[PDB]
Amino acid sequence: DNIQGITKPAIRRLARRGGVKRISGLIYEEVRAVLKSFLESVIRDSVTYTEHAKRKTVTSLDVVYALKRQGRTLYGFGG
Amino acid sequence: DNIQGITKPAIRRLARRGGVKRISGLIYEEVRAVLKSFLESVIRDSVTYTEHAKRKTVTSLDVVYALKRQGRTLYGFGG
Amino acid sequence: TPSELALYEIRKYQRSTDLLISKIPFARLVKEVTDEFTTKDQDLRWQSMAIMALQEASEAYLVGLLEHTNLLALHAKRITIMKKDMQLARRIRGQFI
Amino acid sequence: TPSELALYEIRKYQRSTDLLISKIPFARLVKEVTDEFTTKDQDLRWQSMAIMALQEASEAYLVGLLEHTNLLALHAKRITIMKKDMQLARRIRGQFI
Amino acid sequence: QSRSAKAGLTFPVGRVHRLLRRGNYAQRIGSGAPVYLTAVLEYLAAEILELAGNAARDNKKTRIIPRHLQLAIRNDDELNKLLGNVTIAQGGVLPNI
Amino acid sequence: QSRSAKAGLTFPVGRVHRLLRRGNYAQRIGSGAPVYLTAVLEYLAAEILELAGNAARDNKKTRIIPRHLQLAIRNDDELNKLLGNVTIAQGGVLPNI
Amino acid sequence: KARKETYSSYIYKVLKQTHPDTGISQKSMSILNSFVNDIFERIATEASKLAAYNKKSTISAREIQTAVRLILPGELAKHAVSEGTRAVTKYSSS
Amino acid sequence: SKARKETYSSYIYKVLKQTHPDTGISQKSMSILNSFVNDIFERIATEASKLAAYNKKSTISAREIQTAVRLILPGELAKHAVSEGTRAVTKYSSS
Repeated sequence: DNIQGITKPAIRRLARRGGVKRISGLIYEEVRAVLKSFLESVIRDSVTYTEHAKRKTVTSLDVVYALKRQGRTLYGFGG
Repeated sequence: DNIQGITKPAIRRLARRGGVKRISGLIYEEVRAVLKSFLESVIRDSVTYTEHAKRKTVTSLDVVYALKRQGRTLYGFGG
Repeated sequence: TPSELALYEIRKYQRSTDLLISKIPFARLVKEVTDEFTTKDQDLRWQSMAIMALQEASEAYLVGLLEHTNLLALHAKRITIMKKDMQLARRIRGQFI
Repeated sequence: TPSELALYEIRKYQRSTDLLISKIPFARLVKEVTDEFTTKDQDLRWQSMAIMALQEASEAYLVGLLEHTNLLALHAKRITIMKKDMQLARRIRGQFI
Repeated sequence: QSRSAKAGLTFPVGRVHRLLRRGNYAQRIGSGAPVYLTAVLEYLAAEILELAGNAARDNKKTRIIPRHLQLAIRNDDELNKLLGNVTIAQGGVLPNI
Repeated sequence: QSRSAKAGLTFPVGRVHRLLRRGNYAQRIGSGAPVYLTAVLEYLAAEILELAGNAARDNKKTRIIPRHLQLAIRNDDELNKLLGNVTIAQGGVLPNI
Repeated sequence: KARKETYSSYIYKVLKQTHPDTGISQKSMSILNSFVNDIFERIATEASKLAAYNKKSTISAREIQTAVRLILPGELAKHAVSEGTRAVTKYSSS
Repeated sequence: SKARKETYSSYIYKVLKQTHPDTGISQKSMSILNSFVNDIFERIATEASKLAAYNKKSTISAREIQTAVRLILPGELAKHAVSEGTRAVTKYSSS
């Protein structure tokens, strides 16, 4: 629906940051696959956090929290 | 030369549990090296646990706490 | 110069300190992912700040995996990455595969 | 049969449930590693049981890294592992490199 | 009558309650928390132990052993996510093909 | 006279004390523990911000920014072990050469 | 008679109800005991965490319900939530 | 309403004045360094009191904190950290 919004030139630019200088196609659609997996996992964690807080605004507190839970502590925004 | 006393037929049969059958010679020296590195760190953690515990005999609970902190937690011993 | 321009381009977004994915796309993407994960009745709001942190974690992981997948392609004596190549790189890293 | 015998050998120590490193060697190895890590005055004893757990962790990690390094060699379209190959496999796994 | 008896759970929920007390998890320990988590733990143990029963059946050894435990827990795909970094003592590793 | 002043520390030893009380780690707290912890935290903060200031000198500007911080933390190979899991906000990523 | 405690006997009778004929080696029993200990530690650390997060003095059955939902993969999570709710209801009896 | 939020930003800025008197700090950098000390505080204190529980001793104390820091820090930084903790607590006890 909008995973295509993460588009092939955009992931090309990501891969320029990655240091590549040749990239085939199917790389692209599966980069969308891995991004889907990452987003849904962390989103589920933050969602569970807020809904246990009986709130309905998943919040950066719960996002940095879900990230630390996933094992990677994004860092700079409180936390 | 205790790490050389860790014999090359030994490293070979370990490779064969590892599922490989052909291994270069310097793999034996550098598998000795990786064993050395992991042993060094886990020994650091367990020895320091032991030192703090005041029972200066290195204990299985010290070893398993070392592995646990390392993320390499091992079962059957802390139980 | 194709190579000179593209390599210079690597360096400038390599040392650029900031996120680089398209933003309204990413925000609506997380919004619809929450909407589909969430159900009929309970719906969840998102402020600027959660969307922020989600973005930075996604950027950082995909760039890390990106050097690793680039490197598995380098190990194939080539400079294209493929499905199998990266698929593997990630899966060797273990999580989510 | 070289291949038949050696593959059968893989399977039998693959499904063998037990540790397989030489024991008096491993024990004196940990003993001297503790001795060199420890100093002049404070010396540390080891019972059977700590040596046990150390052994099993070492076995398990090296066998895990072993399938991974075997696999990086498989990815090189070969079946020897080398320094660079494994060196990398481990280092891609991250810790201790 | 006993709290551990009326719980209808094998593991004594009184022990779990006082473990939570000394575990410093919070200042007050809700009485439903230890019984609930004791039941969750009992179900997980039931998973491991019905795997133990069927592994004893398959391997013909009536009493479960660590080899069978490691094989079954490594075959349990969903559970390995919980026990990914985890490793089992004297269990070897499941055969790779 | 304040506890931080009596210690020669800049950081709030009293705040570390009360936070240890809030963090429910243990019921009895040695009086030397909060001051020791505050000293450790002050040392680490001073080291990282000095590295960031030298990075700013390298970038020829007189204000610290997250890029300076990210460059310093990634370049220092010991603090990169200490914060290997962290990714910095607007911090970027380090070049290949 | 200074006795010593463990989960071994309770785990043993759990195995009896699952499969009364099947036995268990003592080291496999230790694996199970350390398994229950590790999952208890995980859920209880999550409980302390969530309590500090909601600034609540106590551990609630519902906040550890949430902790189980965080920690367990979906299949084991649904089974565990059902089992724990059932056990709470049956423990409430007297 | 909005409650007063805990921060170490004043102390961070003061130590930067001691180090480089002419240097300022960006807001994002300041939030980053404010998060540094809390993250470290947690990952020291939890490990230290867990080690105390392993001792089966009631009190979290200076020896426990020293051991926890020297466990979790990489060694090169750990030497400096333990030396500075020891000298700081000694200077305090000398009061």
